[PDB]
Amino acid sequence: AKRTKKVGIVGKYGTRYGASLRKMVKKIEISQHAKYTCSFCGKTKMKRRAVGIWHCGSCMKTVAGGAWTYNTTSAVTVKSAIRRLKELKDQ
Amino acid sequence: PRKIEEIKDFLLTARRKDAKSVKIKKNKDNVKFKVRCSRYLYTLVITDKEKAEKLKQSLPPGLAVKDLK
Amino acid sequence: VQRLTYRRRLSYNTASNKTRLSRTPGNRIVYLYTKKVGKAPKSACGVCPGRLRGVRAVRPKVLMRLSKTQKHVSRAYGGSMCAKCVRDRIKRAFLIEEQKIVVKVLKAQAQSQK
Amino acid sequence: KFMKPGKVVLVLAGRYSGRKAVIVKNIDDGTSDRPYSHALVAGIDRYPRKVTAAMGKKKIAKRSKIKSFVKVYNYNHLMPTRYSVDIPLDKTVVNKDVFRDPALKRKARREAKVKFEERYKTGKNKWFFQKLRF
RNA sequence: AGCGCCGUUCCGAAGGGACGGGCGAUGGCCUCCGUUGCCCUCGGCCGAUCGAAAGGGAGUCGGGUUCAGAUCCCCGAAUCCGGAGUGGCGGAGAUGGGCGCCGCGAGGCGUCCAGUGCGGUAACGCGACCGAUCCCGGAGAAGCCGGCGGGAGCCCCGGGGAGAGUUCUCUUUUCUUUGUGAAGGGCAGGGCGCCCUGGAAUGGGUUCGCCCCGAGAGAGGGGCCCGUGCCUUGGAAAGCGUCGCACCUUUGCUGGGGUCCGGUGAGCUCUCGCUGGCCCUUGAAAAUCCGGGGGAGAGGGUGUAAAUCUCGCGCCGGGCC
RNA sequence: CGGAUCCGUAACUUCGGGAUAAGGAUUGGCUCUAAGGGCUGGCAGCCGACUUAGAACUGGUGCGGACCAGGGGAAUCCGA
Ligand SMILES: [Mg+2]
Ligand SMILES: [Mg+2]
Ligand SMILES: [Mg+2]
Ligand SMILES: [Mg+2]
Ligand SMILES: [Mg+2]
Ligand SMILES: [Mg+2]
Ligand SMILES: [Mg+2]
Ligand SMILES: [Mg+2]
Ligand SMILES: [Mg+2]
Ligand SMILES: [Mg+2]
Ligand SMILES: [Mg+2]
Ligand SMILES: [Mg+2]
Ligand SMILES: [Zn+2]
Repeated sequence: AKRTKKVGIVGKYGTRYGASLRKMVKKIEISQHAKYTCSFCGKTKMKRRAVGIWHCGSCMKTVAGGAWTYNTTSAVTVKSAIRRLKELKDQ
Repeated sequence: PRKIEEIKDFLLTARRKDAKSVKIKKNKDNVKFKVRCSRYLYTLVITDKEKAEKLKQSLPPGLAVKDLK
Repeated sequence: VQRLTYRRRLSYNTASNKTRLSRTPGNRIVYLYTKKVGKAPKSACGVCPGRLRGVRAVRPKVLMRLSKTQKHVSRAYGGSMCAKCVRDRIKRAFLIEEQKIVVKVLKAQAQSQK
Repeated sequence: KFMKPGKVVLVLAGRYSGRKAVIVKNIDDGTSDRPYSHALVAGIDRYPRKVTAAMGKKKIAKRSKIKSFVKVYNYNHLMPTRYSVDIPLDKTVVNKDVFRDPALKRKARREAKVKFEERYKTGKNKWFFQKLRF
């Protein structure tokens, strides 16, 4: 039952706040509310509690991550470079 | 208060030091021997009149038994 | 159909006064104030949402009246931790001490040659 | 098939949680009244306290007084250990059927107490008698 | 310049108390304990103090009473916090095993030893369960809004009884009432992210909605918490409508019926529990109290009994506004 | 006009709205019919809530019979 043509979660705002602002906030409104796969348990229970706080519903192993996503593309390459520097020339 | 079901402990409580008051309440197929103490009020109920007519005399004398009604 | 009144000087429906209406032997309804419900203690580092079992859930100042048998569990870490985390800590301690023994004998067997 | 009546076995869940039990008789197939596999064991209840050079013999004799117990346990509630205690436990006094009689249980516990202290005083297998800090 | 001001943990020798041990003195029946003076060891205040009659904060409810008071006064029924030095009485710890002898036997005697509780495989349970500095943790102590379910009160219907209204005609009709408080026990009911047997896919059982399952589903058997609901002690002798015997400044007492049988509900209010949603908003501290880990110490030493009791009782008090 | 039920809803637009757009038909009373549940036993028997839809009859076309209660459309200027 397709109810909306293009607008998704940001359909709650209605006709206000403009069009491009809703289009830009929808991209992260999709992510900040979608459940993620727990890297420790293995289930899709990673609802965020607050800004940057993501706790699981099974083992409750809380992790600090991005504000709107579980991990940021900047922190990914930061961790990669940290590992590379650790392995190079024995830390 | 405290309800008493056995036949051996109510008399032990009635022969205590703080058993100043003992009252008898007659009801329809019910007889209640309420012994008042310093903290509680022990109540023993019985449905047989034969077990009550022979037990009323077993109370220690001098305790000022008051037959209600 | 019968509207009653408060019994104390408090006139605001705050958290200190929670009234439940009850019927007296005198055939009339009246408020009675209820003590705030006490929650059972929760374990330390154990299961988070699950409270401890076998421990009386009542206000803190009431615990002076309760007996020790109604405030703890017979096992170790009775009223402080849950059942799962106790055996978890037992296994963890035993295994890490065995690993320390293993690394010690490994250092010894390496010293015997080098 | 490694769990034998010789090795030491920790107790995970129960009143005697982690009390250094040793198996007296293990039943892997299970009885009729107990479908789960189990193992009747005997463990130490109160570990002996520390002894020193300043504490006299009258104090060492008081510290060496230990309390034991006998109990059947499920394999899921116990963890085996590579250590072993080589003490002879005659199956006549310690039996699976003594759990129906308090005097027989007292006799079995009193036998286990002396069986444990005679191995404790000689100093062999101190790991079995030292308390596990958890 | 100064009445003083800024500053509240900063630039301070800002702990006057206690566990225990030793020396010394004193008092009570100097047997034994209670104090005082000194020495040793140990001991972060998050800095005095004030700041809420709606925040946190242990513990009283029912009936009756006046011209003016009610959880205060009287009756009746409970509960909280403090005290016990010559420690109030009971129950735990407390009472067993081995050897030999006497006795037909039941039992008794001499030596030695154990005895700081038990049960269930478990989640956990009981009438109590040695504990010093210290450490750890919980409760106190949590936002708003949707839903759903349980309980109670009120509302509604049908039957029975008491009293009252209409009856020119009809109406077994219409109206008022028809009870169990705190506390303690048991049983329904609700919740569990709590345990055991066994492990599934042809996936499963589930909600109004989701959600959950190899990190153990369905099913079977158990445990825990709230039990504001029901019965029982309180509890029918009080209270309330009814028809009466004395009586009109002596007015109490009668006996009956009330604790009768039920039902329904997207019904309203209060409460409890489950779950979800909202975020660049995470929705208070402190005092009191409890549990656990540690094992410094104390206790009679055995068919006699102590260290301690968060157990069942008993005694005394709770000042001021 | 104003509530409710049944059809129909334009230009524009950020596609969410405009929108109760606009414009139409019905609404009473008394008899009915059909559907929407639970419980007991190895498909039958009883128990009670008010909701919907259709039809017949009838009142001097009166029916939201009091109360309750959005006039609408086409455009300009400004401020989201
Ligand atoms: Mg207050
Ligand atoms: Mg103050
Ligand atoms: Mg009163
Ligand atoms: Mg007044
Ligand atoms: Mg007291
Ligand atoms: Mg509700
Ligand atoms: Mg009650
Ligand atoms: Mg209801
Ligand atoms: Mg136009
Ligand atoms: Mg328009
Ligand atoms: Mg019909
Ligand atoms: Mg404006
Ligand atoms: Zn996780």
